[PDB]
Amino acid sequence: PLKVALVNIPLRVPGSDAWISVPPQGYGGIQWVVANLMDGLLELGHEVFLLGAPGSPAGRPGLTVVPAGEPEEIERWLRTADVDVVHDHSGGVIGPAGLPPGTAFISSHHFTTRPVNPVGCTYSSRAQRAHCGGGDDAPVIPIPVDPARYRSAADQVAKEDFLLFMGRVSPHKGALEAAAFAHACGRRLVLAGPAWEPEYFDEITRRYGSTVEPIGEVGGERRLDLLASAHAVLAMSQAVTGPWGGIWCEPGATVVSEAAVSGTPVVGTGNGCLAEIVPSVGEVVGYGTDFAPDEARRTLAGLPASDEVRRAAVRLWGHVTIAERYVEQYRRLLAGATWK
Repeated sequence: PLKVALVNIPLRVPGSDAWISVPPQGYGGIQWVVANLMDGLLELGHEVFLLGAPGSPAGRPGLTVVPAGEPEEIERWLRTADVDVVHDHSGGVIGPAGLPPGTAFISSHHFTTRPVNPVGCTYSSRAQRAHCGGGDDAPVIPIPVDPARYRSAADQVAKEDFLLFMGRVSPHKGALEAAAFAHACGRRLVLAGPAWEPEYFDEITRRYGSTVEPIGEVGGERRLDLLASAHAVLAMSQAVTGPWGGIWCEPGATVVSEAAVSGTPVVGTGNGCLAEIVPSVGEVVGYGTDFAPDEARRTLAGLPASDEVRRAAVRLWGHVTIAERYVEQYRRLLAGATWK
């Protein structure tokens, strides 16, 4: 049994001194990844020390929530920790230097940008690994999902007619293009996530007002019901640039595994990881806003049903399967092997 220090990305609740928890109260993809990962590791019998998320729920046996929020506190703690593995999800807020002898260092890269710590880095997709300059011996391990955290077939959530966009309402996430696709289909689009870019938000409401229903940041129980009740989820990441530098390349798209394990198929673009995961649970479409209604409406009406997408999601992305893939890499590192 391994002692695993899982380092969440340390971020404050917007406008607040509190740290975002794992799983998060509101918006936060990485924090969901760590929650689902953590459940896998604990189910496998490993001990988990969660860092960078103080105040997170702490009940699970095998789980210790470490009272270290900021980077310096996390580094201080790691220097004296008796753990076998430090598994970084922060994008390199911490690094291997200073860890006690014998401690393995591993990362899950969640960014379009090239990693701070390439050595011992894993990628959620081949497209990301390539884009980030990761070598062929770097593991590709997609985003996990724990079905227990999502609505099940037995919950019998009634299907609604609305399409669903769930993430930050930002151009590279393709909120506008999702409005266009919903419009093409004659459907409503719930825009569930933070819409902090006012000119962008305003353009969507101008062009597709009668289509879109913007509800703002969601979380908790409503988030889960939306995921389950939606007719389909639209993951429409666009190949555009921005303040990250270079072309946007969706690293792992947690919403894909989330929708499907909640029994909801996905329409997406082929951006980044989407080319790899969307076809398993729905259909890839083109970039831009120019969707022929006949095609769109057929794309939508031909998507897989709940049982199929849930099945696929558990087989490919199930928390225990993905956690055991990580443990295999932890042991690789512990035996003295390395990669970049």
